[PDB]
Amino acid sequence: EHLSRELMNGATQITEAVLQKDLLAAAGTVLYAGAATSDATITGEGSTPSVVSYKNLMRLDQILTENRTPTQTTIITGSRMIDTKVIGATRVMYVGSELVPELKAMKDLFGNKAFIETQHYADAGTIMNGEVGSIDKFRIIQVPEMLHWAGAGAQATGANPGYRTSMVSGQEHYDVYPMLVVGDDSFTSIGFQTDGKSLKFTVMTKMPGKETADRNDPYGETGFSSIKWYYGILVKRPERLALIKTVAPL
Amino acid sequence: EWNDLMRIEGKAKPPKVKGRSQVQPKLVRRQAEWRYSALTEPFLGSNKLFKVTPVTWEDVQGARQNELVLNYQFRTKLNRVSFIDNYVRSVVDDGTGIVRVGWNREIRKEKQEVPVFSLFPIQTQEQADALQQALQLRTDNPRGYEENVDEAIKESVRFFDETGQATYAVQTGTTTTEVEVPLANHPTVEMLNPENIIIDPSCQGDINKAMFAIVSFETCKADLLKEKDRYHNLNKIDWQSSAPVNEPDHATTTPQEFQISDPMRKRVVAYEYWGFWDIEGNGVLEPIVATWIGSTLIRLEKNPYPDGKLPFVLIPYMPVKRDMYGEPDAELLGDNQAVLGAVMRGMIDLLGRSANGQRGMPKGMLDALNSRRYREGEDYEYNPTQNPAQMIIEHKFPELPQSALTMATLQNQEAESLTGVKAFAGGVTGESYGDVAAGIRGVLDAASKREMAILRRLAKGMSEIGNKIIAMNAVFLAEHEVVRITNEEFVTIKREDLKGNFDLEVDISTAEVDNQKSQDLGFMLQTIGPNVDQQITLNILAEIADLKRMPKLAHDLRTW
Amino acid sequence: ATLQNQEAESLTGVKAFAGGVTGESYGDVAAGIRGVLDAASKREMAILRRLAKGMSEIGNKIIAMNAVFLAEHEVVRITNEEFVTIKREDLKGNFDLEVDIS
Amino acid sequence: VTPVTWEDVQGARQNELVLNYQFRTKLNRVSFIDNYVRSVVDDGTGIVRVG
Amino acid sequence: QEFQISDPMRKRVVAYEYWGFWDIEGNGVLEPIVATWIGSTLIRLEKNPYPDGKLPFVLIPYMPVKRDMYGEPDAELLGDNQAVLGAVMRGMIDLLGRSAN
Amino acid sequence: TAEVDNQKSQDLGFMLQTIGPNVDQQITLNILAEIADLKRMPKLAHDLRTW
Amino acid sequence: GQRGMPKGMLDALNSRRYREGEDYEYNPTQNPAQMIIEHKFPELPQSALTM
Amino acid sequence: AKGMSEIGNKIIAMNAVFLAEHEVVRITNEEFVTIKREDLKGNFDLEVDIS
Amino acid sequence: GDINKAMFAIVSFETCKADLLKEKDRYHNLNKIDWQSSAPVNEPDHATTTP
Amino acid sequence: TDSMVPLPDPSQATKLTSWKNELSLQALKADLDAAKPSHTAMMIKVK
Repeated sequence: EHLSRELMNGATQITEAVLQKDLLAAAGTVLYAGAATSDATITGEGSTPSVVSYKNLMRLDQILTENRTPTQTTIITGSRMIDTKVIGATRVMYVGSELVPELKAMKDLFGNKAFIETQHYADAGTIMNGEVGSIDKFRIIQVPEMLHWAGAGAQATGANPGYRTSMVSGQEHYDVYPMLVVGDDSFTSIGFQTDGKSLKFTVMTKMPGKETADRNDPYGETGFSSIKWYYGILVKRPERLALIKTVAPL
Repeated sequence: EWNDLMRIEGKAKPPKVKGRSQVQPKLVRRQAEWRYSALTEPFLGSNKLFKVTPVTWEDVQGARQNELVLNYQFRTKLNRVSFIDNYVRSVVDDGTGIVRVGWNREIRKEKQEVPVFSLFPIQTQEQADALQQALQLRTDNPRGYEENVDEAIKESVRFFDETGQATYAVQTGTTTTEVEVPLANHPTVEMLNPENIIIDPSCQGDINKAMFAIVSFETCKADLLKEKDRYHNLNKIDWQSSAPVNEPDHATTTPQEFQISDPMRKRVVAYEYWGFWDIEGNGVLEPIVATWIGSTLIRLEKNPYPDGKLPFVLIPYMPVKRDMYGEPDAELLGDNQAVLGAVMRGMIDLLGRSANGQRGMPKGMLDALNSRRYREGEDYEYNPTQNPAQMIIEHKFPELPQSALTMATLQNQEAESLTGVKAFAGGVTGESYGDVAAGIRGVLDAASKREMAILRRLAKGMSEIGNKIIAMNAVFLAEHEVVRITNEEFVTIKREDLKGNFDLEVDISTAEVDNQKSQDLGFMLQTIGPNVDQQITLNILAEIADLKRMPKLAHDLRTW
Repeated sequence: ATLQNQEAESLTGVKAFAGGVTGESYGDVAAGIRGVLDAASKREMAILRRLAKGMSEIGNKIIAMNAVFLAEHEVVRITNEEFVTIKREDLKGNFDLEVDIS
Repeated sequence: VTPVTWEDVQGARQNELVLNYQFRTKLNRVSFIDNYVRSVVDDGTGIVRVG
Repeated sequence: QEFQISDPMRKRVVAYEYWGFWDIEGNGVLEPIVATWIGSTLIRLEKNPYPDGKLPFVLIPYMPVKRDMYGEPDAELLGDNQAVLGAVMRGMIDLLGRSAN
Repeated sequence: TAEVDNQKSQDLGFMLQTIGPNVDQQITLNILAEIADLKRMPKLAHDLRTW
Repeated sequence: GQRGMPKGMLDALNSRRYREGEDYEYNPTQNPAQMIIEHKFPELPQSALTM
Repeated sequence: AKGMSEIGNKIIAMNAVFLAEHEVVRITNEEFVTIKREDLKGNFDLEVDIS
Repeated sequence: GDINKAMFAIVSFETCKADLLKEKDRYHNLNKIDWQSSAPVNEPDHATTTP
Repeated sequence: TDSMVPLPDPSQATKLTSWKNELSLQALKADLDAAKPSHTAMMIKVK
């Protein structure tokens, strides 16, 4: 039962990773942070580090409003509890654990703090699973298993202020980290009918005994357990998927 | 696979080619199409569905009450026709049918003013006369007592019920009180998709010997809040954000892109575990029920229903020895369907690819002007060498070979022989279902007895469902509900006797059974001397009048 | 053409000039007792029962509405008999009455 | 309409009279039945609105 | 598609109704309601008036489909036969008509 | 079997016909009682038995 | 369903016209009534059904 | 037949108003039976059908 | 050729500990049996439909 | 005149009735647009 449990856990982890990387790959709206033009131009050195700012989030909101993407949540009007703030934020964004400190340190147009924590509006609202705060029009969700391209930015030198790097063929390159906003009714996971639905784990096992006896092994002392599934995605409205590429602090 | 054979999908589908047909006639669907309507009709032949017969002589009153209440419940709280159609169609199509039987209850409190009465001893003969009239009306007609007696006399009668001494009541004032009003108190039976329910594989072919059964269903938070006490720990589950219905294993007909904006009416998949467990650790297995959503356990308790078994009833269509599941007709008929489809497609290809209406005219038979004259539609002249009676060819359909018709006929005969279902024959088996009706000296051809056997297999499942509902009604319903439904004195069934079904028997009621019972009652009336005993004759006459649907006359003969 | 016509009649169960007498034996007491019908008639009888159930539901709903909306004098005018009162608690649960096609 | 219990004869009689009068007077029964059956047969489903 | 009565009171416009269950008091109880709106304006809102307390629609299927509300007519079974029969008759008419008589 | 019950009923009826109804009261009461039991009517059978 | 056409009966243009599905003209030395073949199912022997 | 019934109902309603008492007495030769004006709108107490 | 003349008969069946504990007095030496594992996989003689 | 429509698809309470919780027009329209795709697919078969 230990072996079986570990097998099933591995299967679920693999399925999650595959779906998430497919969603990252297929993203109609991409907004490179800083002043980059592709993955190669992303850098943390020089005059302009490729790190998100308030204007980037405002522009992403404006683009999503223009594309007529429906909103997800509702605004919050605070309660009568002291030191409680009202939040107007209507979309949901998924970020990794590497980006959170940079999001914390960020400042708005007038120099004030821009990351409202969850303890302020825990009352008079509902905190989603994994929520860590809300910025501008976006509520922030932290996905522990979030992926990241490695060694995809520009070359890394001694002027490195501290952003994370990775080794590629003997030379260091900067990493790239995403923030994904999935709009409503964008993608569907396809699957067959007979035998295999979209995400069904078909498990077969043959304990040693008469059934596993054969001409090669007349007595029969072997066994196996196997697990399989089908997968495939179709994207209906790719304009609704949003992505931001940026480097992350160490 | 069997459903795909029925509906022509998946492997049953003909391959697609650009220049050729893909016509596949439906054989399994046809064979099932007569069987459905043959089987459904006996359950819809009369207004009452359940017939309850007393086993011993004390049981007449209990049988009458249970028949009345059960018939009222099935007639009012359910759409009988839809349930019967789904039950029969599923049994025929999948080879087995699982029925889930449960109870529904929802209670809402209200505040209403209840007058406060002060007792006073009975004075003179008039008070006793009014009180005795009230008691007599309660005995003869409970509805009259409820509707016309008035409150003060009701309070006096209740106090007379509690204590022997009689009193007279006068009202003083009105005080607000809280009262529980049951909006819904009725059993619910709902068929189950096989993909939902999982049964113990080590039951060795018997549902009774199974240890556990797990069923997955869709529910909304209002359903869980209808009975607050039963369910705990509802705050952890999210009800605000997640709005796809996408749980893979659960199979449902709901459209995929549909969720309600309202948090309370949102639907989430939940699981249930009905089985036996060793609660005290001393080796005594007891029934329990558990429920969990996602990864949160919300409900844990013993089996509530008095019967003490899992609330599932399993019916096979064509049994396989020593196994739970059954088999439909499609397993035998797949290959005959395939060959018949191939023959028909070949026939249509032969007709379709040929050239029809084309005219071929030889070179040199007509010169230019005569050719134009012929084409326009007027007289002409042809060169004598070539005879246009034979040479002008007007193409036609090719003639079909006898092989196609012979092979199609062979396939149809084999299908009819194996299954026993013909096109326009049979179907009168439902009339001879009842024992006294026509099962006595009933002569039916060979094909009718297979249909009769399947009918008996369905009737057994109906008997089990009725028995479960009777057991639940014995406990869950109150006294005033039963009195209101039946308008007779309530009879109490002791709680010990619920486990083993004593003193009552349940079976399906048809039109001809009642007619033959009336005939036998008239026969017994003739055989006995009518002057032997008045009471016996009155009871016989009341019984006959009841079957002929005349409650007033029957009651008049009873209380004569 | 003959083959196509036969297959259509076999699947559907409707022949050109056959059937139609099913509704004459619908009633339980009328002909349900010892009523022998060919295999084609029972499918039509089943469809007729499905329609009759809908008519019964409509009749029950209209009775429910009549119990409240109509006044006493209208009912006494129509029927010319004493009026019979139905309590409001008894409206939600259908007791004491059963509806069917005649 | 038929009585379920013995005291219900009067209620059943009134209900039968009133319901039959309403259907014969306030409606065109023939057209309604024709539409009912034709819709059920053609579409496979018939939805009736009561008001 | 071209019809509009001149009288303002007698013009006919499309309106929507919503017969359903809602939690009116927020206490967790579902109670029946009715709502009517035209265009973008809500003109009527109240509880269910009828005594039965259910949606006032009666649904009847012709040939039931197991575990589904809707039904199916006979056209599903007969479309292909109709097509082939039409093809055969057209073939016979072409055969006769195209010839010279 | 179903028909066995009918034939036993007919045989009991024939024996009741051959024997005089007034010959003995207890005999005819018992004959009627076991005729009633085969017809699945228990209250009547008990009623004639203890009459 | 296969169709086999003799060589030399129809030239290029007449053959294309015949394939498309309209009128044509053939060489009188070859007879399209018999020469153009459309294969069918072979006829079953009676021995199989008898056995 | 339904259309003929509607025609009969309309003509009965019109006769109840326009005809005088003496004409009805002459045609029928029986005591006149009066119908009140309020009850004309709802066709109670009568039924019309083809004979 | 007669089952009655048989000297012995041996049958093999599946059972669980709770069934044996239903009647504690009848059975002895339950402790020795290894309830953990001891599956029907061990016996290739018993024929069953269990997975 | 009288400004524009005073509520965002009558979100919040129009205040027709005295109920503590009121439906608002947006929720009803949202359920309608949610249900419509399946009904549109179904009507093609009837057509």
